[PDB]
Formats: sequence, C-alpha cells, structure tokens
Amino acid sequence: SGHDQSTDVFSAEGRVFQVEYAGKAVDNSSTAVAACCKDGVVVAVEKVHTSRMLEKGSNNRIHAVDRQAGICICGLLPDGRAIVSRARQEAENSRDIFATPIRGSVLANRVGEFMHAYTTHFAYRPFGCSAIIASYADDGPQLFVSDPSGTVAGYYGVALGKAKTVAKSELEKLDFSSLTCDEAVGKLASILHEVHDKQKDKLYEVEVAWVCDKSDRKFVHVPADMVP
Amino acid sequence: TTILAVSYNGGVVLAADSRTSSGTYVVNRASNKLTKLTKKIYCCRSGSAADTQALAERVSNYLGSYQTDIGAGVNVATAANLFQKMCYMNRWNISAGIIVAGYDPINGGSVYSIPSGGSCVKLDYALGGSGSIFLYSFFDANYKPGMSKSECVAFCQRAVAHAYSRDGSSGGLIRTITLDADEPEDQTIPWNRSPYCMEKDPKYVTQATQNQPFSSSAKITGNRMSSTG
Repeated sequence: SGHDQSTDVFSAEGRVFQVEYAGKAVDNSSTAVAACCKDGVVVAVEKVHTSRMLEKGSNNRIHAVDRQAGICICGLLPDGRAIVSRARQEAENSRDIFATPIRGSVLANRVGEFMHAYTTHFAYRPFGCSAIIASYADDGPQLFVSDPSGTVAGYYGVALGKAKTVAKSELEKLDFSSLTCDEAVGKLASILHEVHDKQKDKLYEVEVAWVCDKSDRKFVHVPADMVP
Repeated sequence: TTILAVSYNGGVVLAADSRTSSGTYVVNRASNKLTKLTKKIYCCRSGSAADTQALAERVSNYLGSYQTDIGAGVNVATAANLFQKMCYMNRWNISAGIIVAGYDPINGGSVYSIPSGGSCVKLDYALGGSGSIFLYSFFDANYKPGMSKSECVAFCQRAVAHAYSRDGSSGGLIRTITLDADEPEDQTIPWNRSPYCMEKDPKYVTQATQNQPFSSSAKITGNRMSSTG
C-alpha cells in the first residue's frame, strides 16, 4: 500500500509508481500527433470540449515557448502550462544570458530536467502531461517529447493520448524524408479526425500549429483553411 | 582644439581647427587660433582663449616695439623666448599650450612648442591642443620630413581633419598659414570640403549591427529598420 503513495519511493521491482500513474493521466487524455519534416515541424492536438458554448481557442493545448519553439501539452492542461511557463523561462534565459535562441535539443533537456525534478521529492508529484516540444532553432527542425518521468526523446513523428496506438499506425504510413509541413498539417489533422471516438467525445476541434520555413521559422497556429 | 606647425625647407605651415567649446557646446565655430605676432611669426593658441589671446597680444606688442628699436626683422627664437617667459611666469594662473612658428632670414622656418609647463622645445613639427593626442600616431606613421610647401599644407590640413574627426573639442574650418621668404598665404578649408571626415569615409558607412530583429537563429543579419520587418 505504501510502495506507491509518493514519487520519492522506488518499489521492489525498481520503478516509481506515482510517475507511472501520472503517465496514465496522459494515456487517458486527448490524442496529440506531431511530425518533423525537412521544412519544419507540425503539431496537431484534438481538444475534447466538455461544452457546446466554449469560444474557439479555449483550452489551447499548444503554446509558443519562444519565436522558434512551441510546446503542445498532451495530459492535464494546467500542469502542462507550468511546463510551458518553465520552457518559456529557459527560452528567455537563452536570449537574456547567452544572446541565442535556445536550441530544441537544449529546450527539451531543460523541460525533461524540470519534469524529472518533480519525480524525486516526497513533497511534489509528477506532472500529469507529456510536453511535445517543436522547435526550429539553429539545430534544425526538432520534435521532442518529455513525459511525466522526465524522459526526453527525439521523434520524426509521435502520437500521445488515448488513440496513441492507432494514431502511430497512421504515422508509420507517412514517409518522413519526403513529406513537407503543408502535407503534414493535412495528414496529421486527418489522422486525429480518423482516430477520434465520435460517440464518446461529440464536441471537439483539431488545434494545429507548426514552425517551418513557410512561417519564417516562427511557431504559430496554422490558419483554419489548411486544418481539414 | 587642434593646432600644429610643421617645417618645410623655406619656412613653416601652422594649421588649426576653428572650434572654441564651453565643454560640450560650440561657443565659436570659426575661431582663428593662428595669431599673428609679427609679419612672418605666428603662434597657434590652445587652452583658455582669454589667456592665449592676452599673451599673444602682449608678445605681439613687445615684438613690434623690439622690431622698431633694433630696426631689423625679429627672429622666431625671440618670439618663442618671449612667449616662454610669459607662459612660464604665469604657468599656475593660465592654461596655455602655444606653438610659436615662423620664418626669419637667419634660421629660416622654425617651430617652437611652448606647452603648459612653459617648456620651449624647438622642433621640426609641433602638435597642440585636445586634438594633438590623435595626431602623434598619424605623424609617426604618415609624416615624412623634407616635404614641399604644397605637400606640407595638404598634409597639415589632412592632419587637422584627422584630429577634429575624433576630437569632440575640435572641429569647424581648418585654417593654415605658410610663413616663408614670400608673402604669407593664409587659407581656410570649410568642413564640407575637409580632406577627411568619418561621415564620408566608406569604412564607416555600414552601421554596427546593434539593433537586430527578433529571429529564430543566432545568425546576425543586419539592423531592424522597419516595424513590418
């Protein structure tokens, strides 16, 4: 019973149940999908709306961390926003202190270090979100995923959330050497429309963002015309 | 203030900027720091305009009396020595960097720096004023003695221009005067025809990349010069 109450405690098997349980919060969350191309990177996230009466752009899961970089949050949105707020703090320390856009690989490691910190101490809990860091700084288009554990990994393509498995099947059909950001916006949104449960989650939209040559290596929401 | 005097064969060229400044405002834009003592002995006046004008008028008056009573031309050495005595006597009361320079038929062209202490050094060329400090390296590098009268004037003007380009306290017109066996040739180069200024030097056209648009790259491009870009 006491093996899993806090994240400061390994189990006998050698694992940190509170971090696994935080992971479960992401796997029960709305599906997010992303693709790293030559042209840049694209993030599409399904937002499950609880109500018919929300404004367009309510509970935005995708947030600019810097000009060149954006975090899409799959999981508990509020927790996600604490990571966004930190990723921002790190992005602005890179420009304030080192006069450089933070590199994607760096920004990701910094996001993972932060998320991991919360897995080590009895007083805190793990974050309930996987951050998807999309960046196009001097290290090129980079797509990373920090999970609740703090584990960062680079991806060509990546699916998170309750349709993770099926959305990944569809991401494997894409050739990543070939595809452009303009195709990806189409295919990633198409994937999220396909994998979505129509009977369970009636009200939803697909928030897409990118950072590509097209967008001036600036991390922005894609216009509503490309999205379908 | 930038004053200099170089020797050529026959005689000397005095050269000077034209700016008196009350610190950071230009009180006079067209001062004449080349001050006649005799027909062919001028001084260049640096420091307190009051103090150098007062000395230059005192020494000019002594030299005129002297010249009348000996019934012959005054030697530059004489002018320098008088100016030294006065600049020394009052060294605590006045701020006065003088260059006495001129022609006399005995010694030809002569230059004397009388700096703030009341030293009197006989030299091939002398620098004076706030702007002098810019020229020492300019002369070391570019000055070649045994110049023509014309080359010395061109050089002296190029010098004064190089000083007043960097010295805030110097600027305006470049006044020269050649003193030799012939009738003195004053000339006044206006700033819009100066032989050098930083504003016109192609070296300093491209602006420092200080401003720099907010970018997704560490690549320095240029200054941001439009809000749209």
